[PDB]
Amino acid sequence: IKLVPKEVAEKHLVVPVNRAGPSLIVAMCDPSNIFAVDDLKFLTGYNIETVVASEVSIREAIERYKGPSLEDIVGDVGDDIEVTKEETENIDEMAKAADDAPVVKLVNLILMDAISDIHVEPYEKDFRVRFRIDGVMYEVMRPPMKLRNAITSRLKIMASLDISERRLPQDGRIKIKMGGGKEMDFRVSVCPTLFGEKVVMRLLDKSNLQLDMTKLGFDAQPLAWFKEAIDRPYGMVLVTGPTGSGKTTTLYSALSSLNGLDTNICTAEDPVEFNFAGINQVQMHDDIGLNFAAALRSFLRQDPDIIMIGEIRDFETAEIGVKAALTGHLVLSTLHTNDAPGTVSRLLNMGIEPFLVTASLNLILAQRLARRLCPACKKPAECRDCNDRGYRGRVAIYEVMPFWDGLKELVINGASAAELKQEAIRLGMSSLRMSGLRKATTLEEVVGNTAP
Amino acid sequence: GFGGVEGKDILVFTRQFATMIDAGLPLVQCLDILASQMDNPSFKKVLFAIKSKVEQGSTFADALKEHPKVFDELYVQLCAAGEVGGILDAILNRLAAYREKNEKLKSKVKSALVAIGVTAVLLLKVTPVFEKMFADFGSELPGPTQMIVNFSHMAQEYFFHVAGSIVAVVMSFTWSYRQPLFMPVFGPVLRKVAVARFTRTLGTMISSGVPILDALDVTAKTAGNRTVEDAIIYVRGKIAEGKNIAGPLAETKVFPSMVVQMIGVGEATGAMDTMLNKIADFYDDEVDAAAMIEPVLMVFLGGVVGGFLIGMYL
Amino acid sequence: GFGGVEGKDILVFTRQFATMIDAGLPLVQCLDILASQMDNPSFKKVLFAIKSKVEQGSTFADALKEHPKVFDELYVQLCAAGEVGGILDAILNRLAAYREKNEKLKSKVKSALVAIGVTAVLLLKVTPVFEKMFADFGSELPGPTQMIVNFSHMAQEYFFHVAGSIVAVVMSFTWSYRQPLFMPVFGPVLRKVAVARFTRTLGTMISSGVPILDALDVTAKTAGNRTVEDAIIYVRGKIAEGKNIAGPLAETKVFPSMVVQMIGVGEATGAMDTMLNKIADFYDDEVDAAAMIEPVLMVFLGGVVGGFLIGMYL
Repeated sequence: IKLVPKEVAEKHLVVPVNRAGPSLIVAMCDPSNIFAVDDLKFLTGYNIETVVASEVSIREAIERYKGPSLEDIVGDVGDDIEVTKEETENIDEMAKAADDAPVVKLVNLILMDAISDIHVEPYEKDFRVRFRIDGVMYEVMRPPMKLRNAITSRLKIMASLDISERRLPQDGRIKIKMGGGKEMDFRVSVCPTLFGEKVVMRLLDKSNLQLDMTKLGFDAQPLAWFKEAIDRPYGMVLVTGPTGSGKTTTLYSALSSLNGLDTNICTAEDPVEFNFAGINQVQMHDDIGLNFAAALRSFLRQDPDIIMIGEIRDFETAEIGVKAALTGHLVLSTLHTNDAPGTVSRLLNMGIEPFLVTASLNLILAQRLARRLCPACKKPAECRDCNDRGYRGRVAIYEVMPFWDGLKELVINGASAAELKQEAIRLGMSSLRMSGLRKATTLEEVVGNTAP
Repeated sequence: GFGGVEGKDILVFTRQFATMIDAGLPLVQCLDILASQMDNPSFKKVLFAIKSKVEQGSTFADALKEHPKVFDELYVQLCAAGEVGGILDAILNRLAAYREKNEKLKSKVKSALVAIGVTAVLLLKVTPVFEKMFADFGSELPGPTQMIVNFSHMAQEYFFHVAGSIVAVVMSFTWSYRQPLFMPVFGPVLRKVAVARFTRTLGTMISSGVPILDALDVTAKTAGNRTVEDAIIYVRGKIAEGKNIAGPLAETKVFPSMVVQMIGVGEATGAMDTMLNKIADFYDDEVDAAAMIEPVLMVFLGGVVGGFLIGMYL
Repeated sequence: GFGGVEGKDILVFTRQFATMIDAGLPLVQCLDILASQMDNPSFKKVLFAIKSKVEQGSTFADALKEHPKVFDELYVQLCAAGEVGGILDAILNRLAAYREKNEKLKSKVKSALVAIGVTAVLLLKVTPVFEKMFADFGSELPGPTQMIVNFSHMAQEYFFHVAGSIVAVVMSFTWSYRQPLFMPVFGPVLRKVAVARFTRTLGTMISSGVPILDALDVTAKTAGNRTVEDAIIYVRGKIAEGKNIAGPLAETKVFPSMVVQMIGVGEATGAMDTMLNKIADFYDDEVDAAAMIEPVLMVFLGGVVGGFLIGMYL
């Protein structure tokens, strides 16, 4: 950084903060003051790029002044994520006492560099976002090639993967310590992305959505009761949907909403995403050199009443899953696809038959993202798998609920009460009916009240 | 009464723990792996006992306290300081570097107060004592004086011999201190040590059950030599793109034809863990053999002694 | 002017010919195989030329005559004596043993005036110098005499110390020369050398196209160590009965977990040739590197020094 005299910075409450693309970045509290601006233009002889900042933040920066950072970097005990953030921070403060012998609490940047949609398309391109109300808007954040590359490795690494010219694209997930998730697509160099490295982040934000999301108009209360039922008698279900229609959220919602306190449940994920407020539960995560099948295969082995597979992507595990369905477990999982040939095709291509999946799969929800300019809508577009047919086209499917987008409504399409009968008896069937019509936003509390 | 363990054997085990812990494995699983990869029983046996305390919920520092004859108070306190501050990973890296410097320094006095301190006093004055004792065999030697001179003049004339003794000392001190334009051509590249450490770390994380790519992402953050770190980032980038591990290695001179050919077998065999364990043991033993740090001692040892004796005679 | 080939490289190739010829392969097919399994070009290139003369009908002795700078007159005459008497197989076995003894003897003078010579003078007298140094620190030590005795008596009484010095020398010479009741427990079992030879022989006959069982029947007749011969007869008997090769091996301690795991991959892949060739070259390099050869030095090093010092003390 450089200004004219320190006194002039303090008097006018402005501070240069960089030089990029032949221009001097000047943080300025009073950008309407043409006298001060023209004084800086004449005294520096440099073309300015003005950035507005809060007066006291500018003053603080003037008195405080990427170097203190150049040294705190060589402190391995800082980047280490194995260390709780509460302590790590302390080291950074005490280590910073080196320069001036105080503790600075809350260095914004020193922390900012150690500890719903973000589109980062290329080099020297302003980031775009999707705001909860404003939708697609441009942003005041741009990175040139070096900064892009650095972000790109940062995000890649925090998501647990190693992007490089050898492996230029990366479709991972960041686990925010607040248990929260986000989908990250990412590209290094320009081999796939001529416009330079780039990243996209579709934020989750989690702590897991509940059935309180008939607020969000996604699934009607009636259908959620039908699923509540369904999940109690162990009807197996897969949530299908194109990318980011809500598959994982919806799944987690359905398991979370049920009282699972009296049943042993039992989950296998490539990484954590599933939060459940339930006690009898075994959470299982893929580790180095394990296939999804290793964990499912050895897990079905114990006695799970309910099995949750994050998402079927090696179908050698898929096979174990539908096997679990045919012994009579309650299995549930997610699948990337947009309709019925999408899934069935997708499911059949590592060697499960539709007699085994469709015959033992009970329900298949299809999730969507509907957009009407700036509303962001996630809806269950639609599916009851009746079974197989001897001499056929196979997959016998009875569509219970469709979603009409023109009126944003869920219609019943030829489903009858005689369909969902599938009960071992009269008393069981009666219980289903009561839950049908007879059957507080937080997950802990909601689980707490489905429990009852 | 119980003894510790060898400098070599503390080394191997502190390195391999620092490596696993900095990989984000659970501490108990780190402990299990190094025990299960150990060749001596006494190490595998202890490390099962240290792990047994860690699974009861004790800190690593408090679990190592069951072996105070092996991990001294300074070692535990370093661990416990790391555990109290949230820096167990970086204090284990420090301890691994410490143990490596300790073993290397041990081999390298002894080769050709502990043993190093007692042997280093003892070598530094052996000769200069010989010398003073030949020059104390009576009077009227080569270069002396008669005893009746005034003391100050007698002592100043001998200054020759006082000097030849100090030079003898400086030399044996130098041998004990040392001994324990194309700009890119001038950078220190990967050595034998750095390949041995790499191979041990990878042999270690594979034998434990981590995949190749998870082990490489950890290793690429814990490699000390910058050029090797750049090499390993390129190997990991190549493998993550779908290139075969032996083919990413074959691009880099530091991996011999035998290393690559052996790794290339391990890929087709699902036995990379162990291919790496045998490679690493081979390298660790080649490292500790690598012998000129002891011959050059002796060159300056007797060469200086003889220079003194010649000096006054003349 | 042309040079021969390395002692290592003559070794490998004479062993692998003796092995193939004693297997009853045709001499030209033996020649083809070792050429085709060679890693250096100069070897593969010659052996194609030696084979080219053998296919014109010349004896092996007369075909090797095209490389008199590599196979000396004594080598050819041994071959030709074998060819004239109908004993080519047993003279090649003799020549392979000869070449192995020659390479081992070469490594082992040279290893460590070079560095080995300077370090070996320097170690052989270090102690006996220390000794003469402490015994020259004046008069009236432990065991001495006063200087006024007659010289011959003084020297004869010290004979104790002159003797403790010579013994010190003989010891460090022995360590440098060597080094470069349960009755069955006492028999020499398979070593590293014997496993390396076995693996090379089998890698060799498999790469040539012989089946596993034909290679094992030849090998079981050409194995030098009796306990290994008994092991290999049991492995061949097991395989011929329909047991899987890795399972006959896994019964015998001499094959590590990996040798077995690697062989077990080779069975399912139809690549046992490639597996055995890489196992063999790994072993051959482990052999020529080769840790107890250095610890036992030091045992006798300081142990003798200390025995001298104690000797006169008393």
